[PDB]
Amino acid sequence: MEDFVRQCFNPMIVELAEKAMKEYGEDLKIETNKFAAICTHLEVCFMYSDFHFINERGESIIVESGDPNALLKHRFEIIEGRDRTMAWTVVNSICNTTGAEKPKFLPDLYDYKENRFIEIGVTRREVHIYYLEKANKIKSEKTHIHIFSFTGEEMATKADYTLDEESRARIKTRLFTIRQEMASRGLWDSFRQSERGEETIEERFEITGTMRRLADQSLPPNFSSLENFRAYVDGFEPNGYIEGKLSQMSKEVNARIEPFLKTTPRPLRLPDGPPCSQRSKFLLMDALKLSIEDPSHEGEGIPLYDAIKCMRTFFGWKEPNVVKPHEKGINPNYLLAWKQVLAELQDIENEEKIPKTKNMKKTSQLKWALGENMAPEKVDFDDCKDVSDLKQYDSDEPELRSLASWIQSEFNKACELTDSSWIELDEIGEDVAPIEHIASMRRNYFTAEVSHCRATEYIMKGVYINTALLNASCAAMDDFQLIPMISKCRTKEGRRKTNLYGFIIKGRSHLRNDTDVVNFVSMEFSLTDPRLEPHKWEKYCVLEIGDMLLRSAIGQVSRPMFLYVRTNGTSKIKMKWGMEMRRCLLQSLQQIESMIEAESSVKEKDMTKEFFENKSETWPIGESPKGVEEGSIGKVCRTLLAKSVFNSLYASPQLEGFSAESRKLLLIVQALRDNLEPGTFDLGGLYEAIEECLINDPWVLLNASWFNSFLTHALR
Amino acid sequence: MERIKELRDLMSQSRTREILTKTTVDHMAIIKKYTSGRQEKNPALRMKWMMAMKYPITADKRIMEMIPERNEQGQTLWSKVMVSPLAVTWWNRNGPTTSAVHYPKIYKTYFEKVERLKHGTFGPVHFRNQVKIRRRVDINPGHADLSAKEAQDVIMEVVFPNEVGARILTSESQLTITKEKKEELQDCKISPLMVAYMLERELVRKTRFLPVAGGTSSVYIEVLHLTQGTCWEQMYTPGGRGFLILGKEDRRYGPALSINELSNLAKGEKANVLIGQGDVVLVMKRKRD
Amino acid sequence: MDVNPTLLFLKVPAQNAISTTFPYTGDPPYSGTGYTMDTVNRTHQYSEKGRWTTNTETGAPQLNPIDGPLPEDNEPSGYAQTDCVLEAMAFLEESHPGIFENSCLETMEVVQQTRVDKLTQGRQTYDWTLNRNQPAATALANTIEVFRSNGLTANESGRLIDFLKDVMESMDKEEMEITTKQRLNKRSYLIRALTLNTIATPGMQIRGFVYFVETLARSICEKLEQSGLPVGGNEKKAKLANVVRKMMTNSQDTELSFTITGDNTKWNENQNPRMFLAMITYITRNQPEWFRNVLSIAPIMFSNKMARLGKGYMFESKSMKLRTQIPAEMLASIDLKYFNDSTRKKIEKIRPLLIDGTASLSPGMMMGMFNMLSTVLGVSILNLGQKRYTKTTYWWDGLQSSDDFALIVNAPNHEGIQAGVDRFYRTCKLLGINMSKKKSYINRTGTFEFTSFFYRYGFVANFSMELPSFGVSGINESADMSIGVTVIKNNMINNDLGPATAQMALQLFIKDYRYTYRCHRGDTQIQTRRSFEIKKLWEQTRSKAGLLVSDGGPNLYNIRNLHIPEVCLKWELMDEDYQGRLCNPLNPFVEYDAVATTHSWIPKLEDEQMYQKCCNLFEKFFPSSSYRRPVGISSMVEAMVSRARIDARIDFESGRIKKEEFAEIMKICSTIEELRRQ
Amino acid sequence: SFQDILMRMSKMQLGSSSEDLNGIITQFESLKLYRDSLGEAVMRMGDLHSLQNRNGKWREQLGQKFEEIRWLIEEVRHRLKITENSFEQITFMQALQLLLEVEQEIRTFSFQLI
Repeated sequence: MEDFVRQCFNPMIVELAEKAMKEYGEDLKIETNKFAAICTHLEVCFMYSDFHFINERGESIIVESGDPNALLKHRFEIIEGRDRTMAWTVVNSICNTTGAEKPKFLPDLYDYKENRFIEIGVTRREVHIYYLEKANKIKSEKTHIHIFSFTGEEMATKADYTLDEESRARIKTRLFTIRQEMASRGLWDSFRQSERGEETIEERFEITGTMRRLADQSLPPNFSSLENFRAYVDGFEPNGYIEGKLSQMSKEVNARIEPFLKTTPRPLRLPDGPPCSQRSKFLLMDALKLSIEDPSHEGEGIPLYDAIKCMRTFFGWKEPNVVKPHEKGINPNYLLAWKQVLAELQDIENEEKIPKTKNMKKTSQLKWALGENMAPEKVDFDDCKDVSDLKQYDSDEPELRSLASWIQSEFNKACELTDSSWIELDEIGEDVAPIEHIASMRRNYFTAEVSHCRATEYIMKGVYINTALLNASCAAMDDFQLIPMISKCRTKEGRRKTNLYGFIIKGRSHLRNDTDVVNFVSMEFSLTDPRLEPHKWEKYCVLEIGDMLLRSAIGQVSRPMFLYVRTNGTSKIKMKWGMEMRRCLLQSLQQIESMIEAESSVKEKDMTKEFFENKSETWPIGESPKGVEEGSIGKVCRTLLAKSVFNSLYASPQLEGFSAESRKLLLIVQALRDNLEPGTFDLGGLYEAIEECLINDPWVLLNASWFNSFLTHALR
Repeated sequence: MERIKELRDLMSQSRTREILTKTTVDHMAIIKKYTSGRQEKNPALRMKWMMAMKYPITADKRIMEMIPERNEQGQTLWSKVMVSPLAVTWWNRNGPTTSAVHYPKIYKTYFEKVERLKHGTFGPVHFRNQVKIRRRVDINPGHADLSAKEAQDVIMEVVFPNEVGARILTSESQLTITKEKKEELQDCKISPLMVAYMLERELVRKTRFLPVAGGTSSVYIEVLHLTQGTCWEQMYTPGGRGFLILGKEDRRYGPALSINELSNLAKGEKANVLIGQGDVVLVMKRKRD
Repeated sequence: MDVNPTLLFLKVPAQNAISTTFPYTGDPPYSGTGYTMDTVNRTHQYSEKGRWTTNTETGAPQLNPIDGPLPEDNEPSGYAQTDCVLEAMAFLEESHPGIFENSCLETMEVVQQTRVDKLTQGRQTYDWTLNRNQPAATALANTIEVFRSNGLTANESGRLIDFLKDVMESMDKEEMEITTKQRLNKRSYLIRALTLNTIATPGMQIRGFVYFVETLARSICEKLEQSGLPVGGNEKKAKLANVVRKMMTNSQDTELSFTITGDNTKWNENQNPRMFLAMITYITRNQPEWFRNVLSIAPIMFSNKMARLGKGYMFESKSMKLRTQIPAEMLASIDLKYFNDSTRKKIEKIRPLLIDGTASLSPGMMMGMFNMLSTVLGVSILNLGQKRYTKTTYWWDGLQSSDDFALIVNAPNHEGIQAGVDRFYRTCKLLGINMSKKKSYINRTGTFEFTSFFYRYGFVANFSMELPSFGVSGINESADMSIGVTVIKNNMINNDLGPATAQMALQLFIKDYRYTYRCHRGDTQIQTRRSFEIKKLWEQTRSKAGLLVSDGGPNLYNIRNLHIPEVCLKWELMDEDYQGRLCNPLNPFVEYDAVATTHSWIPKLEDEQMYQKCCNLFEKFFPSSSYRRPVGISSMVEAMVSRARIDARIDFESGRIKKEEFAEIMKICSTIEELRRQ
Repeated sequence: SFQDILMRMSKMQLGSSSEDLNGIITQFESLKLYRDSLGEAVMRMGDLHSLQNRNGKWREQLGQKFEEIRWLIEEVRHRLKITENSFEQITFMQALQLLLEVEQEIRTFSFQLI
């Protein structure tokens, strides 16, 4: 508000208002609205008396501009812009000279043409309202009352104005402009500041019943009311209370730094129990592909026809048999569902019009497999109270499982190169700046070392499967739709290729929220005998569906071909999480580039040609029974991508906490390795926080073993 | 007729009549912020789904006369108005053609960046551990001769001439920038709102705090993703009328006027005009001065 | 071999490759009443030795541990001492003279000149009219409606302080009528005003006082160098460098310097709003009583806050196959046989505090709300470390925030470091700050961490920002191209996005844009519904580098030109024909910079949209309203009617409009006037 | 494929004392050489310069390699059962899968030749 009243008014009026407040005893920084009101009143008073003069004879003139002619009276007296005592003396002098009557209250100006005093009032509210009290306060003491408004209104005694149209119009225009500017700046809160006639209130905010009573119960003890607390706080000096309280405090409250030495850490304690089992949405290293070299003709197309063409390339189907039962469900339903899928795919090739989507018949097999069997109904508690078994939904601690070797082999496979491409990124503008060249070098090397990677296959597989699931759930909210698992890649010699991994049968996907589960049955081809690691396949029913003729230089071998069938469930947040799996490439590139930048900041040079193009350099990226194994930069990039993909793929709340705590442990270890004399305050508590989230997850339990190996090798 | 009918329909009720008969024009920005909220749960997926189907876009009825109902290959472009992106491509392909002579004047701010980057010189890139200083840099360098308020008045005199307001309608002298901008944008058809936004970007200065290690000329702040990074610095050199208010509306002085009918009123006579975005005021050409 | 990525740290220091220890890029795909009960129990158990009093208004038990027994063990304790807090605040004032007066003076202007609409700008807020989490604007509109239904309308002036005056005056009303007609007595209205929902949102009646308190605390923190909260980006790394430079200027290099990479997780539960009230009372000394009052309301309401237990529990049967949901509102008398033995203990130990479906929570705070004020409280301790206060050979300084804290202690020897750390910890315990001696470690200065900023020998790595989504924003195909590049450029400028990472993010964004809008380049063979038109356009254009990506043109965007709109980037290469066709103002289809072209198309409380209709009508009458906020003393209806009359008269006299139109419009104006007069 | 398992087993033997692992590695190398020789023989094919030069000899080799492979898979299965290390478990599982594939392949080739 101060900026407005200082920028909108000339320095003379600002100084006069400052003197007026000094005489009245107020602070302009605090009472901004009073300052603005005083400045407006003074400015209007000055505009009232300007260019107006008394002619030598009984006449008045409005000659403007410089008038050195003299001999003309000013026609008015300035009384507002003067001290109280000086203003009173001037008023008395002019009254005696003209024999007028001294007003009961101080006047504002004195008209010379007509020998009467005049009082100007600039109101921010209704003009007639303001005039009412202005006249009530000023009784008799005949004095003209002229009132302006911030809206262009106006009112004068007996409607007898004492100015020409052009000057009152100028005053009204100035007030209108000031009001418009205050409105534009949001400073038009002085509308209510005029709570009394010719007065500017502070801004009243009060605490009364139900807030004074609530304010007398929300303050430290030994204090009766908020006013007493305010009085105590107002009078308070640092007498040394902290020192006395620390003196009185018990010495048992301390932060003793226990040194963190090379021999203090201990390996993390992993759970012991039945081995952990696979939990991914789709098979990762056991997935088998039925591939067709799509004759170019790129453009997506209809996935169902691609799946049918992939199916038609395989001869070797046999009578399905259950080689590994699920041990928790009706096993014959699984192979019956597989047989139904085969039968429906065959029927599709005998219809008048080829569907673009297939809605499966709701058979009892698929009504049980997809959990369509009536789930517990939503009764009211007041009617089901007497059931004798009513506990809470969870009512159980998680089962403890021990790390198995299958997850490590899965990760080892996720870091390997494939024969296909799995990613084709678009072009960008040609590099023109040296930093652009450096960035392009980094990105091109990373992409070259990563495009033909298994983790990229997993990324594309998840993206495609989750996209199909989301589309089917949105457009088939009541049908048991069949959703092929399809991906597309580019062989070494071009030749785009479409791969079929299996099928998904979706359930009744009436998903209102983002956390509602849609159930489905996933049936994926594989060549892996389930009887080698049965514990891994604890959630699957594995059938033996066919025989696949693989090629060897010597001849054609005949391996068995199994189908891994399991009932799973996913919500829309999980579908979106899967669809957004291409960000794993971004995360891995961010990590590699962050390492390059960190090492470039040291040595004050671009450390990009020493990561790539330096075949001599290697990073420790594995462990063998002899010791720590090294690898090239490409293998490091692939390993980081695989780690990111698995994090996005085995996401769990036990991984987020484990990473956070193991990060602190790793930072302590690094501080030890840097000879920085690290120290902890409660290392046992940190270890407990790390281990409280090692329960059953395979990925987290493997990360814990990785950390144990790192601890073993680093502090050596 | 349409907007007045809608106003009458809105005041037919009582709650929406009280919202209109009480809230002054000043308290409109406050009322305009009472939206509902959370109308975009997943905009990317919705956009993809809408593009999957045909006729995702909406257009004016005039489409039916300009773009043929069917493509050269037989693909339908529009239908009963709903339109397909094939129609957008068709318009960009062989639609009506006009003269793009006003674009380099309305979007001059964007075409100055292109000419500064095109002729810029690139030096070597130095990798070090420099420290960034939090300076107060100018994102948009405003006109030297115009402040923020003077630039807003230039905009409201060039884009919305009939809603200027009292300050812009009683000021004695009109800036030359306004005259040249009016002359340049005389036959512009881009859009009033877009013209105003681009003029604000060109004229109004904008300042903010950035951690910049180097120049702050506001020609080095546009290229900052490019010049400086986490541990490197890229050396770069960019290329290169008077009225007086008398009071409220008076019925004795005839009907109200716009701010474009004041140019023919008279010299020294009274008339009531609609200024700003609201109240009608009685004014007169300044007889004096 | 067996691939073990962690072994990568055997060669690359931890800080350099610490980006590999953050698993996710974005919110994970996973996420209660049990947790809320646990939080309440922990809050009341960390301060169990305080006084117990029954509120005379809310009729709830309340725990007052302030000035309670001094702790005698290294366990979280909420027994903050009032004298110690006031002394710390006074010493903070002494170290920075004029800080509180200047901050209060700055805040008075914001208090006086803040509009009610500012209260709509945030996240979902508990709505007491519907007892549900609703958007901020919807909650404010509902609160205004239910306030007007009763004789409470002063918010009809566009001032947040007036809305808060209405809020305070509403608590004196002996009844509150909610029409949708429910009737809430005084106590049930109070219990809902002072209610916090569920990581916890306050009602619409606590959220303006909180805003004023946060403004004051932000003003104070701006002047405190230790406070690293208000800043963000590459100027926090400046703070991390400046603190180390100040502390590591050892003359004679005979002063050991040790950095505590501090952590204080779950330190809000020991924040008692009475301490915040004392802080505000001291901060606002010698200030107008109205300012003191308005700033002394948020702590007052937080001292009597109530916590909703949430949705509730849910049982299940196997002999009947039935699921039953049980709201927490009735979770006060239900027989305990139904509950597990852990939830059983929780309910048993929380029952004394439950009233009217909510649990009384006097001690402790919740996430958010008082972040800046707590930063000020921590900076008080960090400022008490100067040698003029710790009158000993040791001293300390550091950085504070609402999430993490980092300390640096300089002392002549190891015993001095230990003494300084003990004094810091004990002072923190005195003022109610409970350092977590479980996630905090100490090591020689030169390497540490603060709010995911890792400082190592002068190099700071920032990992506090999630990598943003790099897909289409789904407005249209002209706004998305500008928004993606603007997002990438802003991440490069602020969130330390790498050059190569930025380029590959741009590549992925272009891929997503092309696959969403089906605008694959014109020389490809991707067969799509939009392929024929784009491939025909690609064959008639002689300069194929001027075509927009939306028209199957090349991608000319790189790091150096992310700040240039595409239309202006390609303008010099566009064909004169295609320029005219694309940028044709008479086309049927119509923070980010975007030229308007044919690609800027548009795709397919009794009245929630009543406020959004009058504004649109005004925009129709006065287009400038869409650009500049309107100004005027007349009502909306008067301005609209005048616009209609002066726009119809001129059209009639100009020939554009007929005469019957004139008569009908000027009569509709008359009826609109008559409706107004009612 | 043999290269991976052979390298893993070399790591095993160098990281501990396991002579039975040495014998298994020797038999794996012998089987790899036998498969290479059998592919070479297949290269000796329909072209009748004297096709089936060593019918009897291929017969003794096939028989004794059948017994050798049966022993190899049985011992690998036993080792996988006993072993509790992760590296050893993975290496033995891969070896077992490869052994089954190769044994069935040699059976099929014997069927074809006869």
